[PDB]
Amino acid sequence: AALCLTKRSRSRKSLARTHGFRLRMSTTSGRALLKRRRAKGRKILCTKTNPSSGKRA
Amino acid sequence: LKYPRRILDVYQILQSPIITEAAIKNIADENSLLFTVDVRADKKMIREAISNFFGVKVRKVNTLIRPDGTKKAYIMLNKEYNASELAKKIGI
Amino acid sequence: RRICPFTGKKSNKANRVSHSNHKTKRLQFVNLQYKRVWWEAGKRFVKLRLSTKALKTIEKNGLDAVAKKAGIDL
Amino acid sequence: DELKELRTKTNEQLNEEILQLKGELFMLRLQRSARENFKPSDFGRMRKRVARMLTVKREREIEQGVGKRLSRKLDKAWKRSIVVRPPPSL
Amino acid sequence: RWERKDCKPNSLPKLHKRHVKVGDTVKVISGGEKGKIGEISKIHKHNSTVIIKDLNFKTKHVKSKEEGEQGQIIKIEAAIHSSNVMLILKEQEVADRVGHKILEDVRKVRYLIKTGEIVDTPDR
RNA sequence: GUAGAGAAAAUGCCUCGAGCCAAUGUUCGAGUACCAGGCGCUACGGCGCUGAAGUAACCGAUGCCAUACUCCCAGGAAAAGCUCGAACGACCUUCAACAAAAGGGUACCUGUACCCGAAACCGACACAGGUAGGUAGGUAGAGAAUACCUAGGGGCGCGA
RNA sequence: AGUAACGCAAACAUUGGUGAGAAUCCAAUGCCCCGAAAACCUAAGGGUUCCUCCGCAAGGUUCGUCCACGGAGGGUGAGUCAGGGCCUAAGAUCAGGCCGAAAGGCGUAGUCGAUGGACAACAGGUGAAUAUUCCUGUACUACCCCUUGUUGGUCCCGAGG
RNA sequence: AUCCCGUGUGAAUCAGCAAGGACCACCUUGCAAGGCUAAAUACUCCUGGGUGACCGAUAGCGAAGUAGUACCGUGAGGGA
RNA sequence: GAGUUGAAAAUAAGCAGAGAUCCGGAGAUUCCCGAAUAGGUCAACCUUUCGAACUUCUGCUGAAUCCAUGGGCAGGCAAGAGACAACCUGGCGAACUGAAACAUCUUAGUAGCCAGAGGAAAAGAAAGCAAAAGCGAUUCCCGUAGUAGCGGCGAGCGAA
Repeated sequence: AALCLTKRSRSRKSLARTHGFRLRMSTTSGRALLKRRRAKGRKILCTKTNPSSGKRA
Repeated sequence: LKYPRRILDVYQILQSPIITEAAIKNIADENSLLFTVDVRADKKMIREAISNFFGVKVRKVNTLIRPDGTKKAYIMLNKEYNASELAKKIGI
Repeated sequence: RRICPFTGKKSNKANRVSHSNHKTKRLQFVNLQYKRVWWEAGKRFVKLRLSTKALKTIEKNGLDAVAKKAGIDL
Repeated sequence: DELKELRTKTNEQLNEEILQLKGELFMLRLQRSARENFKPSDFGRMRKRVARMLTVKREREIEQGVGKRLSRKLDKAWKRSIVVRPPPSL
Repeated sequence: RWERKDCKPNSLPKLHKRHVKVGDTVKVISGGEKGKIGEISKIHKHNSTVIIKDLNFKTKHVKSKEEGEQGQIIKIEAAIHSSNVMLILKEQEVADRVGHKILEDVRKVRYLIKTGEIVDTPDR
């Protein structure tokens, strides 16, 4: 049994659907979230992955 | 009608050669030589921008994305054409 | 929606006063109702959804008047 | 020192002159690897000349009358079909 | 050092504007080496700093080569501010304030206010 | 085959009809490489040339025939590819497809490094924790335990 | 308070190196430990840590020439391996449709969604970092090109599987 | 009382109808169930001009340099 | 009106009085995601016959009764779809609180959320107010008035 550690090596793709920008926008509430994350002025306003290669060194 | 996998302008397809000692070894080794292509390139649009800019028929285009974003294209020229003597007019 | 095509008869916002004078909220809404009135100009029925007041009105005033005053048919 | 010639060129000569410009620019980029360094003097000019050609063509397109959307579509029907040619220099 | 970078209206640094021009024959007005003629050679137009030749004496030191060889000292002539230079002509050897005229042609030129000489002179 | 029209679905007759099923097997692939061992160089790695034998008996699988088979009740996913043809549907050897030379040429994007029973992943630490799956050798053993060892890897990062 | 500690009771020892500096780096020789692993791959995750050459300020519970730390260059090549270009399950989104202060809820054909089904590559070399990707040899699949023929198509469709 | 709404009945129009704080008379005002219309008016992420018994480096914007940054959380979000 | 190729210094060649750098009015280009719009999608990607759905316009014209229709099909054009600091209108609309507890009431129709639109919006030209005297569409400030009044006639609310 793993110690009360909440996050495990779950797939990035699986995570993206739950909090993906595409997913975030469809809900009426989700579009609202973007409103705020832009009015504050954040830059990385999601956690996503990309179907090519989710990294640039 | 036939279109290219994408509209990259063709000329913009190749950017610069690679002057590393390893690429020199490949020129002198396989009838290959290395290019550095922008990311939206193919084996069609690179395979058809050397057979129509150097006048040399090409055999393979093994291209690879590179860990920082740009792309890098080993091209194997068909044996009848020889690598180094072609690169000499290019300056390598 | 629960809105009569032929009159903007909405539900009513009304609190139901109790006997101790305790006011709940109790949204109160029209008896608009499924029927199928016989549109003469096509010799044919149409299925509508009608606040009874508007039903009385079509009869008193005919149908097509109600129609253009709301612009509904077809 | 200004180019009062592009406005004299018709469409065709203008066009092939564009392609030839981009070619000779390909070669200039190519020279950087083997460091023949006249480029800074006359690299940007090449680059900064194709723009003139494009600008002239659009104005011409404009008097004649085409929407930006239409022009964009026209450009794509031309970008799509073009074959790389060796530069005139050999 | 951020407190002193060139100031930028939307991608550019403001250029100020100074009366002095390259090739000008100036007298140092006040600062330090007061009263010494000179020929400006190089105008930094964003700070209004102007190096006139052979006046300002800065004794620097330069590590020359990659093995510590040489490194013999150079003596550079550094800036002086623009509000400290007036104009002189050898004929009216005297400081003055600049001015302007529109001569008989279209063009418009300097004109030393206390004398009759013309600062602009020929085009070259 | 024929009977209710192609195609199975159902009917009956019948077929030099008795063999069909599948891992192993043979040959080529490999008259080849590969190789223990030889003789020189060497800033002691490296390379150079040569290079013999390359076979049988045992035991054995937690691979393979294999959704063989038997037995059970609790009765075990779908849709494309793929094979047969009716309103032999728009279209028709000009745009078509098949035996076919298994003849000649061409062959699209994305990942690939490195860790991965982890000092770099998740526990805030270069954390005596945790993390799906794969390979599975010798002696003793019933055994993937245990004990001592090959292959490989390490001696745990304060010492006296 | 220079006090507890220095992260398990696998175990280090030597000679000789490099260097201004060695218990701590390198190479030997020996001892020892795991070996259903303290081995070799691989999904996920990380995301530049990999390699080479300099560096030692801070980091390493000591030291340091050494590092997974700093600096500069370099590196990961597929018709066949994995995914997409094929299919669909759970689920999701659902035109139209219905319902509802608004947002939106239920819902059909469709469209996505693989952890599943269709589908074609192995051995040996090379090399500082890649190799079922590069090289050698032998294979396989799909689409054209050539020949003879039949002229009859491909879809929607109804069936096997 | 006037004023708009849910349910059901459901007038007259000018020798009429509504209001004048239940209602009734007389008088007085206005005449519904159709629509449009500028100004004076409230506001500040802002721009230009000016002013400050406002701050001046844990103050003033959270932010006087890659400040919604580093970092933390799966996420909303927090935040030097 | 001279020197210049953004921040910091070179670097490399350039450009400019046959107006360079630069400052204005109007233009042109404006890769990819994003209303996102060719179709899918883990955003900045893949497959693409190269290009949404809603109105609108022009043509084909289901169903039943070839009626009439609407729906469908196509070629059209190019207008709606997103964004917002606060102010505004509309819909839904709390609670802690005050009442020295608390159910009527008060915080309050405030906060918040959703939906529109504007530089302002909403309101507005009398079936009004008045009072035996007169006014004359709305909207704000002063003041009447913390008065009249309402109110478990309690806390408090409070016009014209």
